[PDB]
Amino acid sequence: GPLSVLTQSVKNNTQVLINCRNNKKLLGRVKAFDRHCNMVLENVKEMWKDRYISKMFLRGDSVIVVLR
Amino acid sequence: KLVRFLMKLSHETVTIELKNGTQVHGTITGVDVSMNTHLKAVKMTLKNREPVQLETLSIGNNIRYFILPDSLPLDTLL
Amino acid sequence: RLWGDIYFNPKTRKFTKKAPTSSSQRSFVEFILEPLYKILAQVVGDVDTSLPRTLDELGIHLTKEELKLNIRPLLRLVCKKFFGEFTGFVDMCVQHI
Amino acid sequence: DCLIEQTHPEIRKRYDQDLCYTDILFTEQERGVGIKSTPVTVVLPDTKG
Amino acid sequence: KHAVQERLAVTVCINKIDRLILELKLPPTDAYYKLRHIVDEVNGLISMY
Amino acid sequence: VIEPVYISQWGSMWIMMRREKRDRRHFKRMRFPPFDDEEPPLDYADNILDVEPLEAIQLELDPEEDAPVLDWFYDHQPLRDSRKYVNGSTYQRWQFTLPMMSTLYRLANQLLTDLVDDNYFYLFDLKAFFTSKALNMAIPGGPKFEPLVRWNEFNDINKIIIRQPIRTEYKIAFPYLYNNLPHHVHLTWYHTPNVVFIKTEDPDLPAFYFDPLINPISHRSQEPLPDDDEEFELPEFVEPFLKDTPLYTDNTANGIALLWAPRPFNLRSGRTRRALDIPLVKNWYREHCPAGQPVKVRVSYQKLLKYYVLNALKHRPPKAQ
Amino acid sequence: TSVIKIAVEPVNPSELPKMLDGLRKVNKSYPSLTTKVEESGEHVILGTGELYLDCVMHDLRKMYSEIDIKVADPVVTFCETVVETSSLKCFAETPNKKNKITMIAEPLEKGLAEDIENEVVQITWNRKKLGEFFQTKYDWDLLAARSIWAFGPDATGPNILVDDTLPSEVDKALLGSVKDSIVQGFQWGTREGPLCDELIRNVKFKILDAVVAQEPLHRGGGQIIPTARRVVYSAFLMATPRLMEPYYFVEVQAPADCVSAVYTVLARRRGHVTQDAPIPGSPLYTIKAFIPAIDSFGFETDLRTHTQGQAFSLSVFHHWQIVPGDPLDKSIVIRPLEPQPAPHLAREFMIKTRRRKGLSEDVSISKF
Amino acid sequence: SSKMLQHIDYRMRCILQDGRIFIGTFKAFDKHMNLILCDCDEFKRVLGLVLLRGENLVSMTVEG
RNA sequence: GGUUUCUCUUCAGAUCGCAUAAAUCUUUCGCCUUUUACUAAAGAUUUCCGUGGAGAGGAACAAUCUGAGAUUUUUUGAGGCCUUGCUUUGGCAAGGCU
Repeated sequence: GPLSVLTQSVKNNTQVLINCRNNKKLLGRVKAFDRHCNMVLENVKEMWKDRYISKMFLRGDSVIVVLR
Repeated sequence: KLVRFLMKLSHETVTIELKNGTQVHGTITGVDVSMNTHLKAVKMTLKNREPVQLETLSIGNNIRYFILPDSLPLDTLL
Repeated sequence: RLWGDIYFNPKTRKFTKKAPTSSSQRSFVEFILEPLYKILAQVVGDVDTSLPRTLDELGIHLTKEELKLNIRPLLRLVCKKFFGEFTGFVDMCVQHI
Repeated sequence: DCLIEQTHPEIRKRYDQDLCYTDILFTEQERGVGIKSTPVTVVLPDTKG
Repeated sequence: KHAVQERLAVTVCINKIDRLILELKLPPTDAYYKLRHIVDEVNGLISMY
Repeated sequence: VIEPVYISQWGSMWIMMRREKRDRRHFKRMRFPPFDDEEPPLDYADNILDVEPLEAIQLELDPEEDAPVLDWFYDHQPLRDSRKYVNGSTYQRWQFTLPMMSTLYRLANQLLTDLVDDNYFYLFDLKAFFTSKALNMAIPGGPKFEPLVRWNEFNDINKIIIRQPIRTEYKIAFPYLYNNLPHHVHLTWYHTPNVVFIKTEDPDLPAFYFDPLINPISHRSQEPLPDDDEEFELPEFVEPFLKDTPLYTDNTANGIALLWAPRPFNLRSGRTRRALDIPLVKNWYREHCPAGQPVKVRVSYQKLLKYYVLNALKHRPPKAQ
Repeated sequence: TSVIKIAVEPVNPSELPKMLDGLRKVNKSYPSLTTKVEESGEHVILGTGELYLDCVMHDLRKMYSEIDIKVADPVVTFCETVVETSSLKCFAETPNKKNKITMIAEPLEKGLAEDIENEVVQITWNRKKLGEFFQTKYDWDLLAARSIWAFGPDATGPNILVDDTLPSEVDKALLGSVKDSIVQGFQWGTREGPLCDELIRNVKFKILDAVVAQEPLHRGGGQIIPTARRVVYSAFLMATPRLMEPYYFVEVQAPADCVSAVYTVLARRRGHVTQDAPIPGSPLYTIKAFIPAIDSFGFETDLRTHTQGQAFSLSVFHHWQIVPGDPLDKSIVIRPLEPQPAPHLAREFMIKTRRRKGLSEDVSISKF
Repeated sequence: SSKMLQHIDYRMRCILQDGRIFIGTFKAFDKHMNLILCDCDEFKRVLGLVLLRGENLVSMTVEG
């Protein structure tokens, strides 16, 4: 709820790092969330070396943890 | 919200990575309300092998990550 | 199933090509035209008696100053709130042009 | 005019008289008839968004 | 006739349906009959052209 | 005053004046001056303060048909004490309801026009009269003005084909086409779509009903229908949106008639105007004069139109001050 | 088709080029607008209707030019046609007096001009396909069906060139060598027009003889075309020509009580009601009628005036008919301002158009 | 529930959740992505008509 | 997070007014001995009868009122395990397992 809105505000104001369940940590500006925990992030570098991507949409089933 | 952006970006060529390590890059033709999508001219890279050209590839929710194109403004769908 | 002499049976809840009873309207009349008639009749005739009940049945909420408008801009506002943005014309030009 | 008012938020039709966005010539305003065809480039959503 | 002869896709919208309701006060079955008559006339004109 | 209440009150006045002149055997004018030049002015307290006044004109209303205006129709300030109708005792803004608006529209029937659109005023409106003044040419129904401004081979008689003469009306309707030197000319409004509105007489008929004045449709090659009962039965608790709502009420035809009412009667709310600023008879001379009238009243119609056009032409927006 | 013709003049002649610049400006701003300069020096604007030309003239007077401008009365542009065949087998010859062209002109059938103008048949078709198209529905001979050379004043124009030469088929290679120059002579002759400098329509030009000089070269290198123009004009003049007047199709939407009043307006303007019908689902009526285009000036204004603005009409170009008079009757006297009756109409239109642009006298044997 | 219309009659190559790859002509599919395909040739074996569940099909590609 | 009413200040570019008067000046007319008072058109300005928005102060009434606010296919367990190179010691890349 409001904690997800605060996390989206932190990801708009800074870079949020999310570690998925597929052993990949992606750091970048997360733009949108979802009710099924799907995350849409802009300019995200995912390390699993860090590879850069412009826009990445990930389903919430493969997500594990996230932080600012 | 994210499904709305995925349906809105269903014209340009995008790259979708499955949970099995298969990555397919091609032009999205139709994306449903679920994660099932259809792609054309897909230069699908095999799992630690060479890529192949597929005319029409249909993917349940087996896709883990999808690389959306750069056509995404701050208020295109927000 | 809407347009073109298809009738609706609420007992079987099914759309048939044959009218089930006499004086039974078609699906386009009963499902599309008659609620439009009832919406415009409730606006232009019953703006103060049964209009907020009718707007509550449609899930449309209006402010106090919006109900003080004259009949043509209020009806325009009610139809804009009900039908929303213009999407059928856009879908026509997508799947037919 | 309806498509413009759907797209443009601060452009609103007046209550008494009809707005006419594409009729930009004053001859079309005084005559009340379309004279010259006008193009409009707009971005519109469908039912699927 | 000109749109058929220019080889373009043709779609039809029926504007001013409120004139069937507020202005003419038709019953809704007769409004359906008028709309179907309009559609049949346009289809007959296209099939003739 | 509220403008529809004022117009309805004067329409009721018009009805009782016509009835009184029809029914009285000998109407007698009061003499002028009522008092002599040496008769002193009467004291109010000695003569007028302690006598009961006589009756007013006051058209009696039907308690059934004219119910929602029956209580307050003949007050000085009609609904000033009420709060849900007027804004207060400064009596500035008014909000009314549609049944009593239809009652006022019925009561003001004698002083109102029968037209539903401006297509009656084709070459008989303000822009046409401005063009007519600027060209120094006039329709015989319209007014006349002073001139504003005061060899050609196009006027050669051996090069001009005449089948129909170029009249005044074509020089007004298309003024840049048929006039050399057009100056200070206003383009008239073109055709407006015809308001095909059917007036119902009896309230026993339904509000949505095929009138005999409308021509029948008489509808007389396959449709892309789906398969009959193959699939797609409707789920439970789905319905048309307003199934419990009736199609039409008793106020529906009155509201539909109020949609195409004249200018003060197609409103739910408005601002009160001064009693000087309401011309009750402007629509009478803004239309054409009826046939069979004598010369004197047609000249009166022309002069009223001339004064109206001269008021509209010289009008400027007011300054700040 | 833009058929309404309006002459335009500046008030001060010293401001003559300025409005000319504005004329170029209105030619930039209207697609179907045609501006011509005649031999008389006047400038001619062609339009489709009264409202269209009113908008053009308002834009000329207020936007692209500040010059006060005189406007003439509106007229139409006519065409030229024939009724009966060439009674005399007329002919002409080259300035190098070896080639001799003999050709006669006769009118076409009913559907042929509208079949050519709607591009049902083209010159890019197969010769056998074109011959089958003529033979199945026009019952032409196959010799005549293979005889068709060229069309009209332009591509898909409503005139047909047919070559039927039996003694000149022995040098038909040389006939095909001069065929192209015969074609441009035919195009120029049907584009210009000898009667009142208007277009020629619904004529079949049938060649009878072609005495071509053997290997002409020096004489067959440009002298063929004005010879062919004189042949076309002389064959046209010997076949009782007529003026060919445009007609408008008018649809009127009216209330039921005003309909007969609409008839009255057509009674003053040489019109006739094609079809009166009630509109289904509406309390109005549709009156479809045909009017002459000359009598159509201010028809809408008179219709709205006589019906208190209730009846409204729209009008568009439909087709052409023949003027009831004869254009070449010298015995017809023309009153200078009286509206002429029906047998004097073509003579009046002829005389006034020729006084408008060209020479007053017309000679039937002016070429040969 | 929408991909069955475009591949109603054409043969397709299917990839199951066990890593198996098959080729066969699909006939009909259910609303829960349970697709029935005839002549499903295993890649080397032949199985004929077989129905696959929605969670079984990891990916699909159009063969015919 | 009240209404009504009174007064003052400021801004009006909306048909500020779904109504419409008068005056001054400069010219053209008409009447015409001359001057007011006049005729009726244009242009440039003003006055008057009214109006809208915002702010401030006062008085009388309700004293609140009006708001915003889990397993059964595709969003949760098919989860663990040995070997090869790196070990970047949290594991990655490859095989049969269950």
